[PDB]
Amino acid sequence: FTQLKKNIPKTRYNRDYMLSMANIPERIINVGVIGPLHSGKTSLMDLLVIDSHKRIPDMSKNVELGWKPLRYLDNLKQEIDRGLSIKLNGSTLLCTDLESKSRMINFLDAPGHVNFMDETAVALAASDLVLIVIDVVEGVTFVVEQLIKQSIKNNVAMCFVINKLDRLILDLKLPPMDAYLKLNHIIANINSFTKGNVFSPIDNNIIFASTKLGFTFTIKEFVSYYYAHSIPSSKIDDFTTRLWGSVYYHKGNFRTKPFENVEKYPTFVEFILIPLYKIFSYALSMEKDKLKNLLRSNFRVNLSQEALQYDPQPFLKHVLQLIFRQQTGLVDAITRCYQPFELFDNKTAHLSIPGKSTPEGTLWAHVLKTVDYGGAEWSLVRIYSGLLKRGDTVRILDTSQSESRQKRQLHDISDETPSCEVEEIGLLGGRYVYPVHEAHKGQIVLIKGISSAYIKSATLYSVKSKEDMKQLKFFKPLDYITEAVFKIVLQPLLPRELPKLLDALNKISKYYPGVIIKVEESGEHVILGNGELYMDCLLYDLRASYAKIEIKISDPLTVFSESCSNESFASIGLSISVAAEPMDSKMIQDLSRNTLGKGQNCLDIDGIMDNPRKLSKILRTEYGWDSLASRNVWSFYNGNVLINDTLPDEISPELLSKYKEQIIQGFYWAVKEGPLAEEPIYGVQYKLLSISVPSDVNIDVMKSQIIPLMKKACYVGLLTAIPILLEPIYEVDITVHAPLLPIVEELMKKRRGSRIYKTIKVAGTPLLEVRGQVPVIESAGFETDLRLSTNGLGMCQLYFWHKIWRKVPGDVLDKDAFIPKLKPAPINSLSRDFVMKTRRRKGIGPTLEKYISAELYAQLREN
Amino acid sequence: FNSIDRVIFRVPIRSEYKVAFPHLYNSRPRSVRIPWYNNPVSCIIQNDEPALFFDPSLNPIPHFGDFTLPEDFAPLLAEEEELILPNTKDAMSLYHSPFPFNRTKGKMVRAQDVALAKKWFLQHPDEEYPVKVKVSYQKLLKNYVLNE
Ligand SMILES: Nc1nc2c(ncn2[C@@H]2O[C@H](COP(=O)(O)OP(=O)(O)OP(=O)(O)O)[C@@H](O)[C@H]2O)c(=O)[nH]1
Ligand SMILES: [Mg+2]
Repeated sequence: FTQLKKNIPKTRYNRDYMLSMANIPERIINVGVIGPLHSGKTSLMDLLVIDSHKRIPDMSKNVELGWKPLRYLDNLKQEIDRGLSIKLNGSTLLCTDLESKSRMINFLDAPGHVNFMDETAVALAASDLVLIVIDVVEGVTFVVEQLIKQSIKNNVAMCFVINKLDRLILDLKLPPMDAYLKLNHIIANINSFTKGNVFSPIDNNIIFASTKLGFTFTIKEFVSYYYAHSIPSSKIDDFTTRLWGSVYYHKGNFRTKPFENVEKYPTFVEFILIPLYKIFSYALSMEKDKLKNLLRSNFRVNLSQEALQYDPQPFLKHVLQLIFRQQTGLVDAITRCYQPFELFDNKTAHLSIPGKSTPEGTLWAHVLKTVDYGGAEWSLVRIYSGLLKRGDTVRILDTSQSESRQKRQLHDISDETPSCEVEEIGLLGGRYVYPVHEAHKGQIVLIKGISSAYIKSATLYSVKSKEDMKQLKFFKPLDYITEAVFKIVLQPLLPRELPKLLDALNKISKYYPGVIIKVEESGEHVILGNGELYMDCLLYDLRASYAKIEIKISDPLTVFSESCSNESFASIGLSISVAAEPMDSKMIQDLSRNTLGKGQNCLDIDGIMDNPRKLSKILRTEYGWDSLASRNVWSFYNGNVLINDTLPDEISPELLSKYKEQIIQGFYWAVKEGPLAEEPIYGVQYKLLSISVPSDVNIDVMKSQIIPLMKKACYVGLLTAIPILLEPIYEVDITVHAPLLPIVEELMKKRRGSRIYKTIKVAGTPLLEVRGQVPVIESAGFETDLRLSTNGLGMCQLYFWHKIWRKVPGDVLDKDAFIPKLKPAPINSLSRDFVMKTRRRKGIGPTLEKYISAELYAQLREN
Repeated sequence: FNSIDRVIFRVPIRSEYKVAFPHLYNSRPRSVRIPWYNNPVSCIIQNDEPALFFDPSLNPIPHFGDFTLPEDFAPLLAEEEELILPNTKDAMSLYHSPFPFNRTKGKMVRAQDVALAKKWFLQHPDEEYPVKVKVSYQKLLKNYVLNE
């Protein structure tokens, strides 16, 4: 039965042919389109969607002429009003390379705004190859710099599309020689970050494009169209490779240096660029009579009669679309630049655990994201093993439990608790979803029945045999590139409707993977996002869709981290003693990067306890730890280490071993909720000095007391030091015209603790690129200040994927802190203000007195 | 209610922050339009001195026969010598113009057509393109000192 499928547009190719491709796992390619804000990826998918489909209903307006893009992938009302991708969308398309071999290639269009980095992280987790779209003008900025690193950081192949080529010809009006220099500088910077892999146009690594004017090409594609039939079939491969670099052509020869008396134009500018420049120039500026002949003589392009009436820009997008034909050079770059053998085995190991391939009968899938279509909840799922049949009851495990279930699996080597039924299977089409009966290995599809057994992501599988169940692996929960630092607390206007808000908050926790939503034990609910746009978008969803109630929210806030700045005093039923000191500055950064050590002598944090020999070696060699301390490390947690500095002839290491697991558990509770205002502890080195071993008790109750006491013990160690409050710092990437730099600096001074770091001149453009950092609490309305202050000639974005925690100025134990009741607190009071106010929301100043007996507290005050 | 004892005051939420981020910045009324976030920083050079040329406003760009083909082989449009026709500059300026002046029913652009257009938005400095380039710098560099 057709049902609602009668409305989806037909594809030029038969979709059943496309589905047949999935029968061969080697014939599917998962490609994700990522890049900075407003680079062209949503408009890039337009081309592919258009080239794949016969006619688009509800179109025929200015889009047909190209005056306004067909935002086929950006369909949410909030996406249409704001003019940017907000949530990950995609489209499954049958595409053919220049060698006539066809593949089913699953496109995922990721948002470019920094706030939606959690979305591209889902794309990276799903894609085999990523298409990085960059704006020629801005070039290789920080956002693409981290996207290159993050792609290499995951195990996804990469091919670069360098978009908005129209800007050089029309906006900047650069000459072709200087234009090529810009294109080469961009590629130059790309290779500086791609480590060994060399990206170049002649390697089918790099695609040129002007998605607004409807064309994307590669050198291979270009020669295939208008030069291949002019040279011997054998020489074609050698000819393309000479179309880049310091290679010059004259009357049939190629020499590295320029010919003496002819214009010293390299091959690329002579055979590609100047053709482009002058099909741009002639289309806008030449008589249609002479022009129609040139297109027919040089490009075998026939101009329809209606075309000569077109307005200039529609005329331009028309002729260019006639020349460059269906992006086939792009699909060639994708299929050529993959080689799955090396990557797939590596990618699966990083997304889960290293191990043997799953049995071919067992079903295994990565359900990446929860998204709602037509109201109902769906699930973006990519298959790794087995065959997904509709109605096959399948076992879903939230990726949170994956860490616990995997160790419990290895324990069982020395029935599943959640399961449900998959109701529907769909393919992405952007504006539609195509119903499908089965999903094969390597497909990424939409699933409906499974969204009620996980929150953010899960691991799908089917038991199959009893003995294969001892083999399978669980997907690690995704690593959303940025941490949630924007804190907004909200309560419903009418308290009776709070359950309605609660059910809507659960939906956002599923729909916005980057968000961290929790309720404090005292009362109100907190929303943790990354940036203003993230928050303003989820609130609308919360307010105008999922709850439909009046909501009251606070001013922008943050999550703080509390730590010490000194070593502290020893200090001290039973009792135990620990002292805390600030962690090494270099070590804090490395742990923020999830790596310990440097220079190919490092261990990934996930298996750091698992490899004790190398841990001791790296700690002593790379960081300078002494011999005894290196071996004695017990645990790592959120930038803090718990080392064992007890003496062997005070507590037997045998007795300490049995209680060690509880000691770690107490260390965990303390770092989660610090003393001053219950914030997570960051960058602190907890030395376990000594513990008491009273006998004449049962161990199971003794083991219960060590955890709470070790929790309290850690609190005195941090309070006996110089306890400080740490606040996150947003980094800011400002692209602004060069003479407009003053207004950037003044606006920067008005924000506290905000300074300009590196300032790079963007080559070939008047605009400058400035990297800076701003405190998150003082970041409110800064982007909107800068845009209006600069009338749009300036622009910035704020990210937090680097994890910067600075000290909040002033002392934090200082009770005598003047904090105005109506105006912002002065600098020296920020620590005390921020901790007391944060505490008031949590409940109930903070002192050591409550944790030390009054007599011992008195003896220390005298000494 | 969240008392003054709970809220952390650090920066005043300007009125422009409410037309930009309605739902986040306590706009409240449900009937407020969510606006276009922004547009990529445009750098349209109408250099005004003839071929294309590197504008001095722009930062510099860092850098700067065993195999043979037929002697008559040539690039795709080598037959046409001039990259730039006499009316290319005007056609490009017309290309960046707004809804009325940017459209022609296929007819060739004329230097008179841009002359009337250039005079038109020069006489209305409220919109279009007269603020752009040097004019914006003069307006924005002073208007910030005057406001603060
Ligand atoms: N000159 C030029 N402008 C383009 C081109 N492609 C897109 N634009 C413009 O830039 C805007 C960006 O379009 P999108 O394709 O939605 O960009 P995007 O990367 O998907 O946006 P985000 O995903 O939010 O980063 C569009 O509104 C166009 O006006 C291009 O190829 N050349
Ligand atoms: Mg978009």
